Amino acid sequence: FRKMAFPSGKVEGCMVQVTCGTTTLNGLWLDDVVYCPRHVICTSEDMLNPNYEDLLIRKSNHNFLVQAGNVQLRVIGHSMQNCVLKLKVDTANPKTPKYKFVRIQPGQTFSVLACYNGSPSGVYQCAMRPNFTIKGSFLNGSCGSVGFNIDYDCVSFCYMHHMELPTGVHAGTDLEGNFYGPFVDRQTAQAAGTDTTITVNVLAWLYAAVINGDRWFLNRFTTTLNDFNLVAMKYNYEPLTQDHVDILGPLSAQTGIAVLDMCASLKELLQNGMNGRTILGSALLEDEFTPFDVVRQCS
Amino acid sequence: SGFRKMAFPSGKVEGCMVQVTCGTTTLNGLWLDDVVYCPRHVICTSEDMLNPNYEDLLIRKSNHNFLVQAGNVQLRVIGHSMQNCVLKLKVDTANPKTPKYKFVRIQPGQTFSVLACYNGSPSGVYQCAMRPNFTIKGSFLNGSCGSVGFNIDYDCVSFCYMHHMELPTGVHAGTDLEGNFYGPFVDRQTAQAAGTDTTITVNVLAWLYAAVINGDRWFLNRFTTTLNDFNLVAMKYNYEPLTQDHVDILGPLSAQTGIAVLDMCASLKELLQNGMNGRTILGSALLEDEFTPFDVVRQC
Ligand SMILES: *[C@@H](O)[C@H](C[C@@H]1CCNC1=O)NC(=O)[C@H](CC(C)C)NC(=O)OCC(C)(C)S(=O)(=O)c1ccccc1
Repeated sequence: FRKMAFPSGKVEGCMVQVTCGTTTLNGLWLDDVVYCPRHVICTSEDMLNPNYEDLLIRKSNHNFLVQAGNVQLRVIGHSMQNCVLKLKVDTANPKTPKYKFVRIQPGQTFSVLACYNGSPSGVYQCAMRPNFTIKGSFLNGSCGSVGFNIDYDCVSFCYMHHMELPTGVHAGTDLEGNFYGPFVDRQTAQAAGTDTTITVNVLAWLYAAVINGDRWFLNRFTTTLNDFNLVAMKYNYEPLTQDHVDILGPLSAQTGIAVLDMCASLKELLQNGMNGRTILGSALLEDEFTPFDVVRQCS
Repeated sequence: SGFRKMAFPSGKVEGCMVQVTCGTTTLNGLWLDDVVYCPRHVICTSEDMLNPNYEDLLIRKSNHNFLVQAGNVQLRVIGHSMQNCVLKLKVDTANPKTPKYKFVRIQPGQTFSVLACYNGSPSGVYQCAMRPNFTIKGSFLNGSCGSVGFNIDYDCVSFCYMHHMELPTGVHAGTDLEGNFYGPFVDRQTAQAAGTDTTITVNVLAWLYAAVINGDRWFLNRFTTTLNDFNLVAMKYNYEPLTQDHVDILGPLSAQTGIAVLDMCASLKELLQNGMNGRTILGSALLEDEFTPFDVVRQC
């Protein structure tokens, strides 16, 4: 198995740079709107604790420099939506794909197109942790880089980058500007809650091992969802939701192993350990492949 | 700032991918200027594949036997020829989206991005290294042939890999864009085995430095080692020997962290002999060897 990203070209075609004074980050150019983190309007001394509404009233359209490459895009309107700035521009992006804005759930994966000064550098796959951080690779200048999934021809944008925390993980918002998790776009002291293991993805991984013929760990028993959830929390696993049960549907049908039977098999691994064995050639359970990622790479 | 296995943005390559059909075989082609490149085994039937006389099979083919599609559009093949294991299909049109490009042959231990395609449509992108035994550990299913691997320096795409086959161990094999295989493989429908794989030592060392740079250093130690004594232990565990050029290439990481290369070698030597006894590095229970020194630096 591999951490596989979506091809990034449809998103590369939407990346621009937004500058206020000397502050330069990335923005997302879709139709005739550019989306970017509102803190582009902050000075350093203002990042310590900004009054974004007061900073915005002092702004005019002609204080924003939007560039695709080195070509200026004139700004003809501005507004703030939560923690994102929306800049109306005078040119509709001819490379605009079919798109949607979606707010993902913890555990869901997405590709990140890491960008600096509106220029993409790399693409990689991230899982949204249960504590609403992601394990990214972002340097200064990376804010406004986006995360997305591609469904057929349609790009679903789910993440815009805003921050690095002390523990080295990253945090950001959806494309409507709402942070994932409890964080705020201020240069004040913040910290991610303790993380947990993404149970639904571990379960997907067990299904993947079974599809590939590796099935020593299946037992002859089942469990209730609440029983499994109460046990899982004692091992710092995320409790399953009904949505998790539902998205394991295809893998359950592909293998003939009901979700709750796989849960009983996982519970036994949690309670008894691996006892020296491996699954898909590893003593560790993997939690960064969703049910969809598994299908993608097997079928 | 975090360390992640990262592929190049794939857009310049997406704009070159097309579908190529001959007979009952569809796979991917790479359309640069007015030429489409693809694996030549697209011309084979079931029976052909076990011992295909490709020069023989190719001369019996017409330009009109090749259906090339770029999305909703068929491109007219006006000529065909073969270079080693790659078929070249001249078309009446030039690809407008052709990037600045070159064809390169990579060395084992070097890394590249793979754009996995099916029916000419990009499906995923990921990073691979050319293994010392000239396989690559990819994710490729039926219909992936013609998927390409590449690097990008500035705005120049250097193409280095085109996908042809899976081995029974689940690793992958293919050619450069001149059609020459990496390794001892052949585009005939046989189960083939690779030579013994070995671990890319200079890459494990780059990764360990990355693990330090990101605030992880449990595996470190106060011991040191000569280069030759490290190499003796490395070879015992089927790790590649480290050359003085590899040492040099690791300087920037050495400098950046103030850990002498040979000190990181003594750390690695300890891990090889002792295992990780439960512990992990940058998340992994295993020593990762598909990050080059450049990949680590660029990302730090
Ligand atoms: C894009 O503007 C940039 C991207 C960062 C830079 C390095 N890696 C990244 O991902 N984002 C910022 O600089 C943040 C801007 C604020 C308005 C949100 N600042 C930031 O991330 O600062 C971190 C905090 C909030 C000060 S922290 O999490 O408390 C912290 C403290 C000390 C050390 C690390 C983190």
